[PDB]
Amino acid sequence: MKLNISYPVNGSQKTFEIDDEHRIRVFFDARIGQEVDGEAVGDEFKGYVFKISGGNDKQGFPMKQGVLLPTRIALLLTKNVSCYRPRRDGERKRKSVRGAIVGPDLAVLALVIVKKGEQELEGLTDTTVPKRLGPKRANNIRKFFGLSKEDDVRDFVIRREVTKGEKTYTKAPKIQRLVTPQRLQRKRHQRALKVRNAQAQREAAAEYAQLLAKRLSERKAEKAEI
Amino acid sequence: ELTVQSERAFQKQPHIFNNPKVKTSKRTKRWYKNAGLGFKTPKTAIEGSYIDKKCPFTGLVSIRGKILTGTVVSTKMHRTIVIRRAYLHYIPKYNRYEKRHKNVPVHVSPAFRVQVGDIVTVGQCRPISKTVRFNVVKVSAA
Amino acid sequence: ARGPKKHLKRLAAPHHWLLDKLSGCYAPRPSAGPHKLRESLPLIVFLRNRLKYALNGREVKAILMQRHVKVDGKVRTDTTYPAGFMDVITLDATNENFRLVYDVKGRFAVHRITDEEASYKLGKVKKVQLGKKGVPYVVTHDGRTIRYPDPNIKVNDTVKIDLASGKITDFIKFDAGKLVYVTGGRNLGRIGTIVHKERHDGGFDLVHIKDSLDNTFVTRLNNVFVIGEQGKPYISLPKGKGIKLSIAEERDRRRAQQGL
RNA sequence: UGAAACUGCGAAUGGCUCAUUAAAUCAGUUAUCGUUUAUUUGAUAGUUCCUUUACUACAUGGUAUAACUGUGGUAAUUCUAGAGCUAAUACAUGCUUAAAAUCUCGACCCUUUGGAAGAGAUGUAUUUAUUAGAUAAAAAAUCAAUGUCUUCGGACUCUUUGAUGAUUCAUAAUAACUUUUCGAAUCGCAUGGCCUUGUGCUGGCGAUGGUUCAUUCAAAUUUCUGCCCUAUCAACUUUCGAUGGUAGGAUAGUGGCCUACCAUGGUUUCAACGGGUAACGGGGAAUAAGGGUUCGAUUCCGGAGAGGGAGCCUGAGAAAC
Repeated sequence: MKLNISYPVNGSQKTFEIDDEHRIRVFFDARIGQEVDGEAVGDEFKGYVFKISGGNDKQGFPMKQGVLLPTRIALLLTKNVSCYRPRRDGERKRKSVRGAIVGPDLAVLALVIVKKGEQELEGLTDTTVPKRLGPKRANNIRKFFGLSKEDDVRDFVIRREVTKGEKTYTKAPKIQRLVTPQRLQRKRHQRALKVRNAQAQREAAAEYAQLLAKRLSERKAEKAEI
Repeated sequence: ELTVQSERAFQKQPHIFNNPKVKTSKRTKRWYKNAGLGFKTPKTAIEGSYIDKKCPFTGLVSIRGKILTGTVVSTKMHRTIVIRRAYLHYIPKYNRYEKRHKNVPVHVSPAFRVQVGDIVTVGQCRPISKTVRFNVVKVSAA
Repeated sequence: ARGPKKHLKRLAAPHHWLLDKLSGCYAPRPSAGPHKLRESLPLIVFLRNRLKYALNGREVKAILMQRHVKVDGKVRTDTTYPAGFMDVITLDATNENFRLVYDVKGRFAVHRITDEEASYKLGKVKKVQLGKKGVPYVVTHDGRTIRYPDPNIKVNDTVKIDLASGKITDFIKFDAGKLVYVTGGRNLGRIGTIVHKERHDGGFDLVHIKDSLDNTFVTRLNNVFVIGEQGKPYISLPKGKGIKLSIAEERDRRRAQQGL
């Protein structure tokens, strides 16, 4: 072999296998992607520019842009490194990976594609699939449907129909960031809480200073006299 | 000894300054202190050239908690000694005591010149060695 | 055993908390108090095993939640708030006002006060430092942190604050003839004199006192808390003034008082 | 309505069992000013971009794939491979913001007891210096930078100050630090204020996150004081860590934990080290005048194993059986 194709631009994708072996010879070492062509790979692919991606080997373990080997290995992984998932803030496990350098031992790999070729494929090149979700910060949306910085979005905000069958309802986002006559109010409540505090300490500081000094001043008729 | 550098490494009581540019009279400093706890801070301390950090008075070791003695037993260590404390203990059964003793490892400064036999008060430092804890503070000769 | 303990085996709770001995495997304990752990309390005790105002402990979460009891004029909705000697605990339902302070016997006590008097408290002074930007400050057994204060104030007295504010109204001194409540030690739960500190100096300072019946005595400097000049004792004091009785006397007053 | 699966959190409890273990487990108290802490409970982040007049989507951006499909291999096992697909609170990013304060530059003016437009940083978690962080009581000078008012001789008058038995703590303050932690691209139910009538300006309740800080259920290590039989066991340990120093690595931390160099110490007839134990400890059970003698593998509290031995993946939480 299956292959695991992913034409981005539209977003699609598909699964065409090759099961011939002499039209297969290729990919067989160019590590992860080092562009594999698509004339000796399959002639539904022709001038197609098939980046190698990565994907699964057999018995069937992950492949890793890192391993430097067509071998089968079993290093220590980390919350960070992928091949892996950490089941604990601060924890590490041993597993296996047949490395990024291809060879026959594969059920699957990925073809993601750069410059599509002359020849037409069906259910990637054909079919699309949405733009699935949608952005957020308006300032991403001026990046998206502009908004005329000033006129403000609210307006062309992205949303969705959605069906009770008989009473469709309009589920919608929540921005975050949005400068209000709330938000500002808090820059706000802060500054005058900065100043507020300050005219307090300055004042004590001195009121102590002169109170300490209605004494040290009297320290002096506090000798000769009482 | 007595000659002060001797310990390749040079010596000084840390944070002390003297001022080869500026009129110098007295040339040297010192830093000293006064233990405390009813003591007397002798004069071979504010006089004595020597260095030793582990000095009570000429250096950076505090004295807190025991105050105790006794009878010196051996001195053979380059600035450190040993004490006995022959004590008594009351077995509840034969209703009578025994002469028991523990020995004690302690630092010591050149300010005191102790032979064996002498009665001797001591303090109790942070820790100062592997064993080692107390610092002599007052000798009690013949 | 590795970090610090987070539980408290009942038995191990202090014996004046007076806690049962059965049913509750576990007592509490208090978390990170402005108080000291042992000579203190939680409201989870003071609000079922003492007063009544709870039945369960679930019930005692439910009175607090409601933000309906203020310690030192401030809410708390801990459940094991580490309250102590000197405190305010105000009842919002109820103007009902308890100053924590020991029995005579030995206790804690249940002492009502004078919605006026919740007002202030008797800040102990526990140390003194020019601290941080070069500013002096006293830090109060209440585990509480007080700034720009006068220099006349020294090491070992109180200072009336205002709860509403952390002011430092009036301070008292430590001198051969002032009243003294004894905080902790056989004599906790008594007043009240300073006959004579007995300096020394590692450390151990010692004190002499007497009382209203002329009995006397000698305890640690540590465990002393001035309150006023003989008279005006800056409170109130619970019954029996806080007095001590050769049980030869106590038995009597329960024989005097046989009435039902 | 809901099979399956994508994430989520569970499985580290619980049950059994006692072989090992003799100052070790363990009981009674101690400490955390020696550390980590899923949740649960309570407080909690307007200065995110970017040299900021024609800005980055925030009316919400993009990858990939499980299931499912179909084409399979093997005697065989909870075996998987190569293909066309599709979502997330998966996977990865990246806007949103107020007023203020404050700091370090200084275009110009003016030689004064030196002012100045606007230029950026300050949001938080990181790292590291350094400073404050006062206060056991009352009083004379010169400054070295000049903080407040000029009665144009100077002053400085009420000047802030938390806890601790105890700190370098608690938090703040500067100069930079970081393969930059976070600051909501969610979600079910109600769905209505008013217009400047775009299905817009604005609006309930509730969830699931989530940065910290306390908390809390904890763990870890930890003082003291306590063990049965043996001298036909009287001297032990420092091969190579035995006992301390100093510094680093190590840890969630402390500490010969381990290593660099150093010093020669620490235990011992008041029974150490060795040998035995058909020893897991205790609460307690039998016996029962008093004092006692034996037994507590076993219904609760600790610890230890998972057939021996080791090492480690996940997760806060395992040396897991």
